[PDB]
Amino acid sequence: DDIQQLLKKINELTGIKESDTGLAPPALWDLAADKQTLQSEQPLQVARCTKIINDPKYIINVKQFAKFVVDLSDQVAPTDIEEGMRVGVDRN
Amino acid sequence: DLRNVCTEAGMFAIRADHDFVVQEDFMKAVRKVADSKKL
Amino acid sequence: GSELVQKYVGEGARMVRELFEMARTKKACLIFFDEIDAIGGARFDGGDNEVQRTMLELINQLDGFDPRGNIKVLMATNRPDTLDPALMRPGRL
Amino acid sequence: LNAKVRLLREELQLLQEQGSYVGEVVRAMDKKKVLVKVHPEGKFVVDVDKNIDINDVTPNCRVALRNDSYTLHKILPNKVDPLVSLMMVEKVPDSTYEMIGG
Amino acid sequence: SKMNLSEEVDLEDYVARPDKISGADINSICQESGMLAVRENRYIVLAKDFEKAYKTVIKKDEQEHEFYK
Amino acid sequence: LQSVGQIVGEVLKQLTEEKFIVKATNGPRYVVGCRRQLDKSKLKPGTRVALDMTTLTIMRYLPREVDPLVYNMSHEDPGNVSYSEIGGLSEQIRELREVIELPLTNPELFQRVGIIPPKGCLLYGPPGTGKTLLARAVASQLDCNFLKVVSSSIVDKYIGESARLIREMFNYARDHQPCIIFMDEIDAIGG
Amino acid sequence: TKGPDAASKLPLVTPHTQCRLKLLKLERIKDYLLMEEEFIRNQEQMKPKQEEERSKVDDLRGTPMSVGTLEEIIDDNHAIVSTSVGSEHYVSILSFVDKDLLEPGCSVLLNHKVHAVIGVLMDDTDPLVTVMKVEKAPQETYADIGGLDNQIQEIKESVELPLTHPEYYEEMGIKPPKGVILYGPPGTGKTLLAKAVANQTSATFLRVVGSELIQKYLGDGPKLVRELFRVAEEHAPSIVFIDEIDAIGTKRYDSNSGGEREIQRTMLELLNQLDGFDSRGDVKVIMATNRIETLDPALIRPGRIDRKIEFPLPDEKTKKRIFQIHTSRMTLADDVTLDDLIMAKDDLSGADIKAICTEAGLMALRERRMKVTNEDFKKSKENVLYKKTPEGLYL
Amino acid sequence: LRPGRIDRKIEFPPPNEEARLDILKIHSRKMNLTRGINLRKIAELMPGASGAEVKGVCTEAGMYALRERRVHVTQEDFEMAVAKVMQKDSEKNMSIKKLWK
Amino acid sequence: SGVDINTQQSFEALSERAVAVVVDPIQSVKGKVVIDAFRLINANMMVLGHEPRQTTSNLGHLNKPSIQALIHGLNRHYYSITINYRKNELEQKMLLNLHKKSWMEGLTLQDYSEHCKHNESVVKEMLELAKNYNKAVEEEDKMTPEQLAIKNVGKQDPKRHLEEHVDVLMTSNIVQCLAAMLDTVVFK
Amino acid sequence: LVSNVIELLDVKCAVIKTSTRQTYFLPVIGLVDAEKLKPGDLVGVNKDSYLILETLPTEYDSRVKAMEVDERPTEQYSDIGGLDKQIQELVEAIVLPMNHKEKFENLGIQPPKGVLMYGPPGTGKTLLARACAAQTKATFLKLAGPQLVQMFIGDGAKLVRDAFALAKEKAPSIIFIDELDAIGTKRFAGDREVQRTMLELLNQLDGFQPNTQVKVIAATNRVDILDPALLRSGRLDRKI
Amino acid sequence: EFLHAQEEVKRIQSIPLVIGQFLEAVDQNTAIVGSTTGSNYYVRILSTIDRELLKPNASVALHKHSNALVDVLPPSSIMMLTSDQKPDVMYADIGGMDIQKQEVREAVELPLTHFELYKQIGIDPPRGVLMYGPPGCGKTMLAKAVAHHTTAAFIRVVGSEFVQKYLGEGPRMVRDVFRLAKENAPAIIFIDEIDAIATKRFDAQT
Ligand SMILES: Nc1ncnc2c1ncn2[C@@H]1O[C@H](COP(=O)(O)OP(=O)(O)OP(=O)(O)O)[C@@H](O)[C@H]1O
Ligand SMILES: Nc1ncnc2c1ncn2[C@@H]1O[C@H](COP(=O)(O)OP(=O)(O)OP(=O)(O)O)[C@@H](O)[C@H]1O
Ligand SMILES: Nc1ncnc2c1ncn2[C@@H]1O[C@H](COP(=O)(O)OP(=O)(O)O)[C@@H](O)[C@H]1O
Ligand SMILES: Nc1ncnc2c1ncn2[C@@H]1O[C@H](COP(=O)(O)OP(=O)(O)O)[C@@H](O)[C@H]1O
Ligand SMILES: Nc1ncnc2c1ncn2[C@@H]1O[C@H](COP(=O)(O)OP(=O)(O)O)[C@@H](O)[C@H]1O
Ligand SMILES: [Mg+2]
Ligand SMILES: [Mg+2]
Ligand SMILES: [Mg+2]
Ligand SMILES: [Zn+2]
Repeated sequence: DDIQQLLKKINELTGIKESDTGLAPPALWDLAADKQTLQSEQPLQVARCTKIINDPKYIINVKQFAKFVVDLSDQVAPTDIEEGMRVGVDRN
Repeated sequence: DLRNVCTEAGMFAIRADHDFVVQEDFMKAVRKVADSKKL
Repeated sequence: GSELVQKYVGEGARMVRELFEMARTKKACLIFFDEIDAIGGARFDGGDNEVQRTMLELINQLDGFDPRGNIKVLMATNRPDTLDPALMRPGRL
Repeated sequence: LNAKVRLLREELQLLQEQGSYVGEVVRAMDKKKVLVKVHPEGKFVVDVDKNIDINDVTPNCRVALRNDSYTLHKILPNKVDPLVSLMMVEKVPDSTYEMIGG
Repeated sequence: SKMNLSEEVDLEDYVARPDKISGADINSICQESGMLAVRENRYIVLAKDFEKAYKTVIKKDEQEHEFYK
Repeated sequence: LQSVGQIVGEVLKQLTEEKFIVKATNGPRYVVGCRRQLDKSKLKPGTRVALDMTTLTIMRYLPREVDPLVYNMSHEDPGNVSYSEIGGLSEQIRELREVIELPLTNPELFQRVGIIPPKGCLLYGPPGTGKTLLARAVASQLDCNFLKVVSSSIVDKYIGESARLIREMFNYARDHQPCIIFMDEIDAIGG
Repeated sequence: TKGPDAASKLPLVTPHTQCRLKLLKLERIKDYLLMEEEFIRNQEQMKPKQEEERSKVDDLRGTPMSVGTLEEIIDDNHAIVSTSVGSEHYVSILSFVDKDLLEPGCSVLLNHKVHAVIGVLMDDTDPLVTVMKVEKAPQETYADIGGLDNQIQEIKESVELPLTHPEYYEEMGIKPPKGVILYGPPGTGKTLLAKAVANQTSATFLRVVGSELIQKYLGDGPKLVRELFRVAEEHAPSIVFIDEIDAIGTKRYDSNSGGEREIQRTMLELLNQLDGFDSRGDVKVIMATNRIETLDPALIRPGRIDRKIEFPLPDEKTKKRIFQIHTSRMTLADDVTLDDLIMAKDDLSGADIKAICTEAGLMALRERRMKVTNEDFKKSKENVLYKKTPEGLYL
Repeated sequence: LRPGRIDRKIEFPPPNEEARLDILKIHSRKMNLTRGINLRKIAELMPGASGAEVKGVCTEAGMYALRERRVHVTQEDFEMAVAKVMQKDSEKNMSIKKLWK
Repeated sequence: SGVDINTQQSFEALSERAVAVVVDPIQSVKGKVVIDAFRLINANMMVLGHEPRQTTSNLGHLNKPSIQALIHGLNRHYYSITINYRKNELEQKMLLNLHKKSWMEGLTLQDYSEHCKHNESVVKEMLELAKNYNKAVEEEDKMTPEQLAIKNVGKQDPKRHLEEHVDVLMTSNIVQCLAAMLDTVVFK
Repeated sequence: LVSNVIELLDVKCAVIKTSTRQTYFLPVIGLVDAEKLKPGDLVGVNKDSYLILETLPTEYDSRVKAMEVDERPTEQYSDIGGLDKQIQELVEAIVLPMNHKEKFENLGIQPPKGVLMYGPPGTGKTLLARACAAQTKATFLKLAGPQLVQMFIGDGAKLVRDAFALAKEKAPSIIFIDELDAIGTKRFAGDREVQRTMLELLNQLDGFQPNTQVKVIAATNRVDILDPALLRSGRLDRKI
Repeated sequence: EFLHAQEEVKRIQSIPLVIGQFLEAVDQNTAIVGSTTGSNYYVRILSTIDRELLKPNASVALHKHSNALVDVLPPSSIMMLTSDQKPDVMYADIGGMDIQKQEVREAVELPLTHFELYKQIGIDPPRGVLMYGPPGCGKTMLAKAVAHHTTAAFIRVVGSEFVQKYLGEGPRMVRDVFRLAKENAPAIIFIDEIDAIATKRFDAQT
């Protein structure tokens, strides 16, 4: 009985089996600028411009979320965006 | 059968500009349908 | 075959559609369906339904409107008697 | 009277805090991180509270996660299928051995 | 009891008949008697329509194909 | 512009005079209360209401939205189709009139004689020879709703269609002018 | 690589009888356990760099970390990940992430707020599969099996000898049998042999029942089978024990029901994993059934099941061996001749021989005796066996 | 049914005369039996009965007293209950009975 | 939020003490009014000095910042300012009129029908509760009585469902009788 | 936020179902005119106020636009052998009422609304459909049954609605729903979604003004599977 | 201050509450509730709620924001014959079934009202009645009369209702009916035309 108890105690004391995660070698990243891109770059929901409206307006399908009528930001030009292609949109 | 033969006589009349259906046309329609129903 | 059979409704037919689209983008694609009897079972009347819908999607992709293109399909099964006659038709197989 | 009033006040305060999420544990990943599955949001790698020992966070246990950080803060009773839960006798039948003859 | 009936109808005449008929058959007999009385634009049920309804409901053999018996 | 939308829900139950149970169409169920100057009797179980989006209080009631299944079970046809349209069935229309007119016109004699129910009826014959027009010929007098629920939605093999598929016939007929459930070809019910 | 995850077990104690040598062996095992406990307890306490890097990575990651699926890789530092709700986000890939293992379909780790990829969930095993893995090996060894020498030899040459001595197979030019089925009457030693195999094997052992392979939802059955075989492949030397294969291995037929066709689909996925496109790998499959004639021919065909090991009802010698094994712990009498019970007509199975011993012990307890006798054994036999035969036709 | 799964098969044969008497005394313990109650004769009057039928006999003997609006049961009530509960259904057609000689 | 920080910066441009107030009208649905005053923390001061706020007294540490604000950035980019309500007379006596209970309700006799029904209902439920109290007292099980005194606490029979109902009945009856005597004296 | 007006009711008030699958009542219409609105129109409401800000032009899904025939496959009727009666029926029920119309009204004969080509596989159903697309100037609108089956609730009904609307926009438009068995199964939770798609198809078939300029062709190898409510009298009748 | 605290306790339940399902109580002052928004929550129970109403699965009202359980909502299913759904067949409407009437009543109406006589004799009144005979003799009419004349919940099912497709749904419906009768007891279950599922059990091979 006490051998069983010791086995359980050893297992509970170690009990980690550290799960591997995609962590690069320390020399590979060594970047404090990861915080810079985390704060500066914003995530963008992907959506396909179903219909173009002619300041042009754009109807976007955010997969299952919803349909919105949006406009491009100043970064991209109207020529780049075409009907039916998937584009990234900010969450706000 | 009567409704369909009425429609089928007109359907016969679609060929050529016939805006009216003749007695021969009704006869063709019935001798078509009443025999086609057997199949 | 497991991927073509998806939990959600309409997803297997969608997967078949994207698979055939991807084959069409390439030149002279070769598609292999091993154990086609997993999804190519004969229709009946809910049963599979969704699996039958996926099989119908594959059927109309193989033959029908919108010619398939340079896509030679390959199918293998040890129980061909359970296949849908539409799928076994000599325009698809 | 002071005890009564204080008890009511702490009940109010503990009622104002939000309800914590309920999630099953896929597996414990670290000595301080657990891979849980919150329904229906999905799977999360959550941190453990200081009052919960990681060694009691066994796979497939129902842990409680705080409303904000999804922090594992209670071990909770395990999940039983509702149809299987009614199978356990809670009120024993009144038949006794002396009621069986022959 | 709920039916209008008539003075001339005597239910004991129909009760004493040897025919073996269930309570559903009794209800059907009475309903057919009412229907027969109503068909002739009569608000009273008499012996004749009750008798005809009895005879109609009693006939239950239908075909039986004449050789099973 | 200042106006804001209001969520749409059904009053499932009446908790108290000032407490209601409402289910949002694609939301959760909320316990809510009425606004104030609303006739609480209009809020039966099943009615459509417009909850406020912030306090969730019932603000106004709404007509029901026409349901799917009910397209041939609720449509009314108070038309006048003469018996000349359905030709060659004078005896059958006479018999149909003798069956339907007498109970509909004067049920007082029927309750006087005692026999209440005249239900039943049966029009077996060749298929598609004018069975529907027979009940459409009788539509000369009244018979407004005139539902057609052929071989479906009343039995479904064992019981499957019942209550909500056995009683709504009699509800939507009663809340309107007389009609004919007219179930059809019952030889193919559940098959 | 991710080598085999062999089940842990303590060294076996030989004396069995409660003598002093057994006590000494158990005390030695306890002493080593105490030494290990003391060492791994004084390690962290006696212990008084990378902390800065770990802290920086943890603050950058934040908590909680959502688990999503990587859909596409656009740039070296940008990707489209789909959250568990099905909505895809165009997120940024942080530097402290391996771009090598970042592949489409993998389970990525995302920031809760920004959703940037901050790690990859490596294991991500279905919890319904990780339960199948054997962690505590059963205590039944090959010494617990009476007779079945040919069956033991075949099962060893199939699952144990290839791992222990692959040189014979390499020199011979033959690939060792990668599939075996154990069939026979119930209570003969199929599950016993599988338990002994798991006890002796150094490979990872996965045990299923063939009824947990069936899932309520449509695609979850074949997906579960694929996940199980992927896990078996991850730990290169693996043994998969599918007990009661009759549950899903039943012969394929045209069925007008979604459930039966889905179960046939699950079996088809099983036998596509067994032998189909792509090699199966160093995964050996053991299947058990009481009714092999009801199994689909494609499932038990050579290439999937290479050795159809038969498990007949024990004969006189095997019955004697099973009685010797199952009466070893019992304090037997002197007048007890087991040969009278060993004779039988034709239908004493190994499971029955153990119930006979248990019932004999119970009858001894009834008479307040801890030493079973012959009358106890005959009463136990005529008490425990339940039967079901031709009449006096043949001469 | 193999040993290891069902180790012991315990059979419940229909109660014998003494077993039936025991069941009768068990299910008539709360009943106000008259002085001339001989429960053994009731056991003999129930050959090849089951425990449920023995209890049904007591129940029907009590229901006879209920019908007569009394709280005590007599031997006659038990005897009539024996007949009412243990009433079997036979072939009813001597044609079928006489197929087998 | 970030935009809130930007507009607060725009406001501080005019005056260094431009305070922002955030109000939650749905969270402040009851006697709790959830309001807060925020001003930005100069991120340069975060390293140039330490904390932005001197603690020269104990008047600022009597509050406890809410976890939502710390998650959203309290004490890292904005700092809370304690909320003080400047309420005075002629602004408090006016708000006591929203429920003022004009003199009529102080002399209304209710109605005797539902008063009698309420009295009867409370008396019946009190008879049942007195049966329960009688049981609870005669049981007097002495197997560690201090423990049965704590194993049966459920807001039940002994005292809570007890005289509290006596309190309600006595208060209602006394008030009704006193009002009846008052109106039979004052009115003719 | 794009939304649809599921109904319009007098107090001037509208019930809007947003693209987020939730319906809100609007105490006021918004910035547009209630008269220039009806059930089913696409309107861009506010994200949070949910108030209509402007009306939106008829928007067709990418799948619906891809459904239109642009390559115009070349298959003469000479390539079809053994089906002369069937070709004549199809051309006289789907093409002849199209480019003639007014004279069909002149005889006062109702041209059937839809055609169901049914038979054993390989009999030439889809071949005849492709030939009809070849030798007609109408805007062919091909599709399949499995296409109108999607995960999201109401997506199949929306798909068939946009298909029929695009068919309406082009005056000479033909809809070919190949492999009708996928959605035409007998009435029996993806079953609910498939049923919603089927009833939406029935509603679109019934909503046609009689002898309109849009004809529907459907093909099926299994008719016993097909729901009997599909055939009926106003819907597909010519079971070729 | 105590009065103010009681008022706040009352104000905790102040109308806009989300209905939730009670899954299981972790311990006193705490429970796991399933909000009808679709996600499970670990919440705190107000002490003022009477604990015996927390059934293993009962409809409870949750605070809109804190999600805490603050109230328990009060509870036709398959038939559950309602007061307005009574068959309205009186015993007088039945013509001359005195033996059958008395035998049926002594088992299905007397125990519910006059249980004292059964206790005095101590006989465990009969729980099951089988009415049989030629069709149209008045069995279902007598069951209707019992339904109209009883103070207990009446459940009316047909033996053919139990025979369904989707194996495990027939016995599921049988168990549902009996559990429904258990919940609101006393109750009467009438299984008409049970002869469908009543045949002598033989060695079924399909
Ligand atoms: N040859 C044998 N030698 C020793 N013990 C045996 C032998 N055969 C069976 N037994 C005993 O019988 C018990 C039950 O048998 P086992 O678990 O092997 O069944 P099985 O062959 O898998 O059949 P089933 O799956 O139908 O139960 C084992 O635990 C073991 O103790
Ligand atoms: N009557 C016919 N005359 C000429 N070619 C034919 C005929 N019937 C079929 N074919 C040819 O045989 C093939 C049959 O495919 P088709 O698309 O016509 O099938 P279908 O009748 O629509 O059936 P399914 O939907 O089951 O595939 C085609 O390649 C077509 O050219
Ligand atoms: N004794 C009776 N008194 C009055 N009506 C009866 C009697 N017996 C039968 N009926 C009538 O016969 C019909 C058949 O009764 P019911 O019990 O439903 O059929 P079954 O006996 O086959 O179950 C009932 O509608 C009832 O009105
Ligand atoms: N005698 C008739 N006179 C006029 N129209 C008829 C006649 N018989 C059949 N019809 C036609 O048949 C159709 C009705 O068929 P119906 O008899 O209702 O079929 P079913 O009985 O299968 O429902 C109507 O459209 C009608 O035009
Ligand atoms: N040996 C017995 N002694 C006393 N009462 C018995 C005995 N056997 C049966 N009974 C009575 O008869 C009834 C038998 O029902 P039950 O034992 O549930 O049937 P089964 O054995 O077929 O499951 C019980 O209510 C019990 O009170
Ligand atoms: Mg086994
Ligand atoms: Mg085709
Ligand atoms: Mg009946
Ligand atoms: Zn803000």
